Amino acid sequence: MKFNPFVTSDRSKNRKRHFNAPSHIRRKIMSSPLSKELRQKYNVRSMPIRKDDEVQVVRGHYKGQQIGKVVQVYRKKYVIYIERVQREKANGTTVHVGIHPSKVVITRLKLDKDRKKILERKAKSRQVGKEKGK
Amino acid sequence: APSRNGMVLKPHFHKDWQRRVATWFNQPARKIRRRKARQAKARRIAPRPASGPIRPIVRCPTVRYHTKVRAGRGFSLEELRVAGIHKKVARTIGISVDPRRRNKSTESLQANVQRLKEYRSKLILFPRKPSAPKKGDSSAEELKLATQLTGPVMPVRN
Amino acid sequence: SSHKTFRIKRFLAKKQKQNRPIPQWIRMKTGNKIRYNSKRRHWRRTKLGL
Amino acid sequence: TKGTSSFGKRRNKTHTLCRRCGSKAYHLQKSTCGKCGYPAKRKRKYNWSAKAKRRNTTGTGRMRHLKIVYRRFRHGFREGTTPKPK
Amino acid sequence: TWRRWHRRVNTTQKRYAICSALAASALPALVMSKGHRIEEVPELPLVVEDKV
Amino acid sequence: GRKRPVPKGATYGKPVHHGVNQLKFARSLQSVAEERAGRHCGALRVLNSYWVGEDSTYKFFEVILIDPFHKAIRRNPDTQWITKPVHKHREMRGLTSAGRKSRGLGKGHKFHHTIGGSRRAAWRRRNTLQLHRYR
Amino acid sequence: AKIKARDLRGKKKEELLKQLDDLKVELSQLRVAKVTGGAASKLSKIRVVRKSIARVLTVINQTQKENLRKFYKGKKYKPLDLRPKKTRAMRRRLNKHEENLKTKKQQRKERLYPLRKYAVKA
RNA sequence: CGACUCUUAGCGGUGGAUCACUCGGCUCGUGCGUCGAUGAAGAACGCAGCUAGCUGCGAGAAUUAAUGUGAAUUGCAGGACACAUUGAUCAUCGACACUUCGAACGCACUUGCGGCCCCGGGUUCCUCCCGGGGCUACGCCUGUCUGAGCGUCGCU
RNA sequence: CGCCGCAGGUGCAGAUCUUGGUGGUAGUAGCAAAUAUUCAAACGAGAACUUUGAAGGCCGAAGUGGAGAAGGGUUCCAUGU
RNA sequence: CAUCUAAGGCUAAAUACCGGCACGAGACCGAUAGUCAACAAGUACCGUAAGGGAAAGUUGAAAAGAACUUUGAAGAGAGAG
RNA sequence: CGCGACCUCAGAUCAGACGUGGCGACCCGCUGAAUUUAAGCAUAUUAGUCAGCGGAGGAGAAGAAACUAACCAGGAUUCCCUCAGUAACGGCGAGUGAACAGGGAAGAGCCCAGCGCCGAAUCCCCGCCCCGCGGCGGGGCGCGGGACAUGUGGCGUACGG
Ligand SMILES: [Mg+2]
Ligand SMILES: [Mg+2]
Ligand SMILES: [Mg+2]
Ligand SMILES: [Mg+2]
Ligand SMILES: [Mg+2]
Ligand SMILES: [Mg+2]
Ligand SMILES: [Mg+2]
Ligand SMILES: [Mg+2]
Ligand SMILES: [Mg+2]
Ligand SMILES: [Mg+2]
Ligand SMILES: [Mg+2]
Ligand SMILES: [Mg+2]
Ligand SMILES: [Mg+2]
Ligand SMILES: [Mg+2]
Ligand SMILES: [Mg+2]
Ligand SMILES: [Mg+2]
Ligand SMILES: [Mg+2]
Ligand SMILES: [Mg+2]
Ligand SMILES: [Mg+2]
Ligand SMILES: [Mg+2]
Ligand SMILES: [Mg+2]
Ligand SMILES: [Mg+2]
Ligand SMILES: [Mg+2]
Ligand SMILES: [Mg+2]
Ligand SMILES: [Mg+2]
Ligand SMILES: [Mg+2]
Ligand SMILES: [Mg+2]
Ligand SMILES: [Mg+2]
Ligand SMILES: [Mg+2]
Ligand SMILES: [Mg+2]
Ligand SMILES: [Mg+2]
Ligand SMILES: [Mg+2]
Ligand SMILES: [Mg+2]
Ligand SMILES: [Zn+2]
Repeated sequence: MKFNPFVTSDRSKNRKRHFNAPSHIRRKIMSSPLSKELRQKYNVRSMPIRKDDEVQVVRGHYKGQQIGKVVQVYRKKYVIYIERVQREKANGTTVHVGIHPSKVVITRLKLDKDRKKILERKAKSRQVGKEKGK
Repeated sequence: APSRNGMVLKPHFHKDWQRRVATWFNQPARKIRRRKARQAKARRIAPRPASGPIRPIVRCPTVRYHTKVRAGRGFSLEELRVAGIHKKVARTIGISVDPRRRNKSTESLQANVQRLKEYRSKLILFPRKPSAPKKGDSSAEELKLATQLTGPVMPVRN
Repeated sequence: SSHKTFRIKRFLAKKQKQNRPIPQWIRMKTGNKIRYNSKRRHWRRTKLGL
Repeated sequence: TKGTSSFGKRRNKTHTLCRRCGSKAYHLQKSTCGKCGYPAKRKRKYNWSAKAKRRNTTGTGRMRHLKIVYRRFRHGFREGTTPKPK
Repeated sequence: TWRRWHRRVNTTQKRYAICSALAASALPALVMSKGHRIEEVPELPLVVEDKV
Repeated sequence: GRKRPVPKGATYGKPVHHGVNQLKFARSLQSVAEERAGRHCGALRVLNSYWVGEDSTYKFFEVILIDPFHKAIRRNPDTQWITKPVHKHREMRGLTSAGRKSRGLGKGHKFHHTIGGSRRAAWRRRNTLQLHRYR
Repeated sequence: AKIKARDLRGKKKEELLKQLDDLKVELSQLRVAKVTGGAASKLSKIRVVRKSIARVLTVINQTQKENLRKFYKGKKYKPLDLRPKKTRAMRRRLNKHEENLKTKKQQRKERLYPLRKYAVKA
């Protein structure tokens, strides 16, 4: 279990940190698993969600194999918005439905210098872990 | 109000005792802190004995206890003189010195200086500059023979 | 009174600006938890400290 | 008459705002605040009112300097140095 | 806080209870009565070699 | 002596506390002189004092002070102790020689009241109920 | 469009002041537009111009301060805002030189009778 | 028969108990154990595009710089931002800055009024007015300069 | 939640009990100090009370008039509800 | 006879800690309880002042927070969603 | 009858420094009740406590015997256990009440004044040069200024020197 005397298992504390987290670690909390192909190509498992990467919903009301591009990351509400995951309200307009990023899988990444560096870092660490366990 | 037989009890609780109550909830935490500082101190003085300087043989004062021998504060000046150890050098090789204890008998004096002669022979003295040994000790005699002693130095027994 | 010192006039000025209703758009903020202005003061009901 | 009628005659203020401590206890005719004792060099503070002490103690205001001090203590009160530039 | 939360038990008594608890961990009826599913166990005072 | 400062000499209480006159301050006049010199010279550290004269209504003492921030004091050891923060206003705490005498400090049977550092330290230890963990 | 402190540090104090004057006039025009109705785009530029003024001022103040530190570098007496600001208590402490110096008696004691490294056989 | 009153049940009100929940306490323990004339604690007043409070901040005012991070903030708007001729946001914070009171310090305040030394403007440098800057508290140590005394003397 | 143990801030009708809520009283007492209102019109869904006009009256210059001090602190003034 | 050497000075450790910074935990309380304060709480408000000082948690997974029609001047309704 | 030296004093917006105020849980110095108990109450108790005043630090205070003992003697201070609800105090009533020895935690010692000896060997400040900035120092130079024989520094302190 947990043997670090300086890490809390208190439910009240862990919830307080989670719901009052700053934006830069709300980014880490709002992470998403990669697809089977992406987990194959890069040796990483989960990646923090981005503004313009393509995910598909796997749980809830909007499940399916439909891939939608992310169009908003509402970190204050701990949700993301997707292209076709939307709901038509009373006055006829359309609104987006917030989806917790842990309920989607990234199928295509929005890649640049920083995302390349973070992916290389996680692959390097995981390789170190397996070669230490070998 | 007294009720039948009983003791005449006089508790001393007329004096607002609740404002000053010593709780011992930090007793286990104090033991841990003390034991950590004991381990750290033993690590700091690496080859020197953990408990500290060697203490003399001493007879307890009153008639209730004069049949018992314990470890005193430090060696007297007469003891160190006839052991031939300078008073300002004894405390540098790990010998406690108590200038204010005087010897009324030669029996306790002879016992304590035999203790100092034994200790001086048991001592291992590392040279001050490790590369240059002047009069300290043999390199074979301290290569691994010198290890940190635990417990009191030459413990006193009855 | 008409004759007032500058410190008093500066004090009443703050109390004047502070006594206004909350903005309409405040309620739309996420996790608002504010209904109206609870610190609203009326001149004829509650008198200022000074 | 001691009741309602005498309450009409009260129109002269006894206390005003104190420039230290900002409370309306600066007795005008004594020139001494009844809460902090302003003209005195020391803050008026009595142990018989723990509630009054904690209404005005350190930390009930802003601590503009102290909150910075609590931050700087963690790093040893370093000055005259900057992080490694990129 | 000075409610006397702790109790001291005699050392001889504490060793006594240890001896009894050990003695009961060797009777299959008592362990089964604790509900421990000791039915395919080959021998109730189960001992293994030191390799584990 | 120290006349009790009560209006009109009325101490409202039991007759044991009806004393107004014949009451003696717990600290010597020499301790008062050191305190008054130190409070005036709040930037200096009182070291000691001595008696230089007296008449029927006055006592005269001369008080030795040290400036803690003078370089002649700070660049000399064996007098650097006066420059440490714990050694400031010793006269207001009864740490000077004249102030210490009024505290009953000493070694021996005559001075059991301050076994522990001071009278209040000894009183505290004697009047604190050690409620252990295992009673 | 924006103003960066990184490339302001190469300028002269003359056109740094001139740049600040241009921003000050920009801000006053923006405040005029605010009370004459104005537009959303104009009102939103108020924050940007205010931040740019703070940025230009901070570069000016930093350049001036670091020149003053270089000028008084090594001089015996320095202004109070150029001295260290550790803590009032920490400033009254003895310095490192005179916390380490010892009496000639203490030096002689350590020269004659230094603490030895010893061990005791079992 | 209706009305009214009483009893019971259903439904509906009034009220907010119960239960479930908990970014709050209380208690214990651990490590540190750091304020201030280089202006503290505290107070006042201001500062957001829309902002009353709480929060944050100080005329550079819901923040500047630097560093880490690496695409948001978000109630609406608006606007950057090739994220590499450098970067939204957040975190840190060591650079800079930090209005007026306040030990509070030129004097004084339920108001206000000075003095000295420079700079700039009207003057067209001399001293009037206006603006800007720096000083102007008490106690006290070392030293300095200027001194006082029919204090003790020396020479005249 | 049951069973074997453990530990309690462990059982309410009362305390002129604490806090909160709710009744009968009860559509009840009352909305009676300083003479007094009426007609037509307008706006308006709506008029005894608003507004305008026409009357009849009151304050009666020690005023129910016109201004200030202390105190209040935006009550001042327009527009809208 | 024993014992010390006053009227000068310094000195770490073991010890204390209901305030402060940052943590960890609990056979504790669970919104009339627990801090007065789970919430814009030493706040609102009271008193000339010293000082006194509360009440106040919960839609829902997601606002999807009831478009549209209809009677009413609107509050408020009937459908619809 | 002017000019010097010293002494004792004064001024300064003089050069460089320092103190004030806050917090105050813990610590130190003072001041200090009454409710209460005594089945009344006055000594006593509450209590050297609440309230009051001053002063600190991360701890403080204490502290290296003008000690304890009476022994076959121990050996600075502080803290824990015990001595001990004891010796003792007390309208000897109610009530109050330590210490030594013993076992532990920690353990560490020293410096002046004086008596002397050493050509004041001592110290601060101001300059200038060089090596350095981190808690401002070192080295050198000054017929540079002052402190100081009304006594600075070195040896030395009861364990003797
Ligand atoms: Mg009985
Ligand atoms: Mg009124
Ligand atoms: Mg009056
Ligand atoms: Mg010497
Ligand atoms: Mg920035
Ligand atoms: Mg005036
Ligand atoms: Mg003369
Ligand atoms: Mg109960
Ligand atoms: Mg009940
Ligand atoms: Mg009931
Ligand atoms: Mg009953
Ligand atoms: Mg009626
Ligand atoms: Mg009527
Ligand atoms: Mg008339
Ligand atoms: Mg009028
Ligand atoms: Mg009007
Ligand atoms: Mg509550
Ligand atoms: Mg409830
Ligand atoms: Mg209505
Ligand atoms: Mg000066
Ligand atoms: Mg009685
Ligand atoms: Mg009675
Ligand atoms: Mg009585
Ligand atoms: Mg009495
Ligand atoms: Mg007190
Ligand atoms: Mg103070
Ligand atoms: Mg000390
Ligand atoms: Mg001491
Ligand atoms: Mg001695
Ligand atoms: Mg017994
Ligand atoms: Mg007593
Ligand atoms: Mg030991
Ligand atoms: Mg000498
Ligand atoms: Zn005040």
